[PDB]
Amino acid sequence: HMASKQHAHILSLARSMIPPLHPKLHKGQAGRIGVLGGSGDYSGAPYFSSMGAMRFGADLAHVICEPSAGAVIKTYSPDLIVHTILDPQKSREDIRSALKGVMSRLHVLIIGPGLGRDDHMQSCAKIAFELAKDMEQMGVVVDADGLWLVQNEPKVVMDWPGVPRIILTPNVMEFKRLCDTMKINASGPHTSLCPQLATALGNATIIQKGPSDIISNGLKIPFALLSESEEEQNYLEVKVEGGLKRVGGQGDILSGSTGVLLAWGSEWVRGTYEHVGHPPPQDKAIKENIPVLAAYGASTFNRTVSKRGFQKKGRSMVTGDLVDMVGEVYEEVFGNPGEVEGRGKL
Amino acid sequence: HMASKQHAHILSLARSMIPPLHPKLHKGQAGRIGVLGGSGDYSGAPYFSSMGAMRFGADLAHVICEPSAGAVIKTYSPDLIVHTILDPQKSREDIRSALKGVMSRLHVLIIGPGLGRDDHMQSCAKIAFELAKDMEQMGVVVDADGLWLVQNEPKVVMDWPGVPRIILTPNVMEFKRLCDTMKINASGPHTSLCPQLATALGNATIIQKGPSDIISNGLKIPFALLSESEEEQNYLEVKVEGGLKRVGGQGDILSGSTGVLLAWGSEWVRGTYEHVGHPPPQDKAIKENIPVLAAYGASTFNRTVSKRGFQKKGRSMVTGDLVDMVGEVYEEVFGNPGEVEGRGKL
Ligand code: NA
Repeated sequence: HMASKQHAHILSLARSMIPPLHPKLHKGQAGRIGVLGGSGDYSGAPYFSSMGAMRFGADLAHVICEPSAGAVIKTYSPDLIVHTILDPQKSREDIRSALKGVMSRLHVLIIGPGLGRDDHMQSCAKIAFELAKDMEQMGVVVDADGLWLVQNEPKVVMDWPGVPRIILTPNVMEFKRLCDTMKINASGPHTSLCPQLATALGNATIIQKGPSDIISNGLKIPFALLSESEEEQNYLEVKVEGGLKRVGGQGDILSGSTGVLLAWGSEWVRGTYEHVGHPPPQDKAIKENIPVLAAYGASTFNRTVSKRGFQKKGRSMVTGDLVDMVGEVYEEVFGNPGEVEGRGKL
Repeated sequence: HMASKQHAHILSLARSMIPPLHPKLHKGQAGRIGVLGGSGDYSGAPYFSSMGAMRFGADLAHVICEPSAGAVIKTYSPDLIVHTILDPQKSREDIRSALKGVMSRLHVLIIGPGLGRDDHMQSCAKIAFELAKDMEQMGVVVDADGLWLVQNEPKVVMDWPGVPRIILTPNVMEFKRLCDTMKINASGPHTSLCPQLATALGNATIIQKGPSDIISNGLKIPFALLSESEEEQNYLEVKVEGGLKRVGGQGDILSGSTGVLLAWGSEWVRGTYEHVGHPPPQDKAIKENIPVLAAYGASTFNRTVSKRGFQKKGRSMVTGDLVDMVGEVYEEVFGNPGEVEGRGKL
């Protein structure tokens, strides 16, 4: 009853973030997304995240990776811009300098897909975190072994300037490790753990991936989003049915679409889309909660694309099948409803 | 008459091994499969086996190979996890250590596709055999030049701990060589050679590939499987019609699907699927004969996918065409019959 009303309401707020396809927009204004990862043999995950982002709607998707992984990733698609700049035969300052150059052309950096845990790549991600901190209009999505870095040095996300702009997407074990680091007692109420962790990490937005996804920034969900004399819940729960085939890169589809929605919503609040009929929202609660809306919309989208792929492929489904279906499922969840709602060609 | 009854019966037992697609299962529980091979120029076979396994239904398929072959294999699919750890510029203990790390995350290792006969790769396979022996819940499928190693050192399969968990898939010449090594007289009754060889190799399960496939572990096929006052046959014969176009990697499709069925059946007997409605079988004969059931189901499947590909492509068919058809033929042989039998979404 009220749960489907609330789900539809929050999804419509996420849809409000999406710029119209419009003659006055030029290349880049609908999102420049980067993926930092691709170490050694781990070249699938950064492809799934970056190509997922491109098929979802980024104008430009970049991969920032090691040379060996980058050579493979480039063969998967000429549309990806692959920067093989995380060369372990390069000085740390030379890597900082190259990373800063690429990052200065990004709206959002997804840290983690194929990152691994070795010292070189963990240092590269830490440099990326440090640079993104000081680029006040940069958003960050952190996944996979990017979250290994956060659990080892939580300060890399704590105390950032500008609007909040960080989304973490831990699986079950990554979530447990983050909770352990931040002294969050596992015996607490199940739906209170993610809000406590987000609070402990400075109100970053966290997608606690699970049978359902629990999404929180540790703050009550303001009246603009959550649906009496009681306080608004401090978490949202996505129970959208996904598919049953567990593909290895499902989480990279999530991070890529999360990054795009984060970029769109952040540019929206900044005013970039005002001249094409999408002015920023009046409500400051919406501005403060862009990462929650991006996370909620991406979680919803990710489950739906998993479901639609599974309906098509069944037991045989692999993550690569989902990449081909991102576009048609985007039209289902966001594009056609938004156009019919009068938001323009979404 | 009774032959089609028996074929249908044994296939239904193999279908009983397959876990349901189910919300309570998570990534990995429906099979982590590895392929050890890919030496020098021989990168097609390990792709066909690992991608065959993924399209058949493994959650995760890994390739363990040399760097040069691995670089090519990665370009074929971002969904394969390719470990380029069999570097001949690496110490033997460093290779043992890397192999153990990867193998500790596998249910089944398929040794042989693109392995070759050179000293380095034969040693890598022997290390893999030694490690798998001591990982009591690991299954092994041995094909192609993996069987060259067995004919040179048969003890690598003899006297293993745990449930039986080895399947050999020799072609005609590999079968003749194994028989020669184990002193099996070629003048014996044709259907007695495979049971004698399996017995000599410690009741490993052997798929004697041929016009028909003769499958044996050297033991009588227990009452749970084989269909009076006479003893149950000690071999099964798959006469399922295959296609007529001899593609180079047909045997890799077989080994990949064999590995998946072996993983499913082994986890099934272990109890992993009890909580989703597939408890282990009551009959200990079924538990002891998982490798025979996996071999029988895979042999059946392999012929059917060859037939269906040939119906579609005729003279032009190549192995790559079969990879694309694994999913639809799995639904034909296993998925839809099993669902209609009430086993859940298979
Ligand atoms: Na290619």
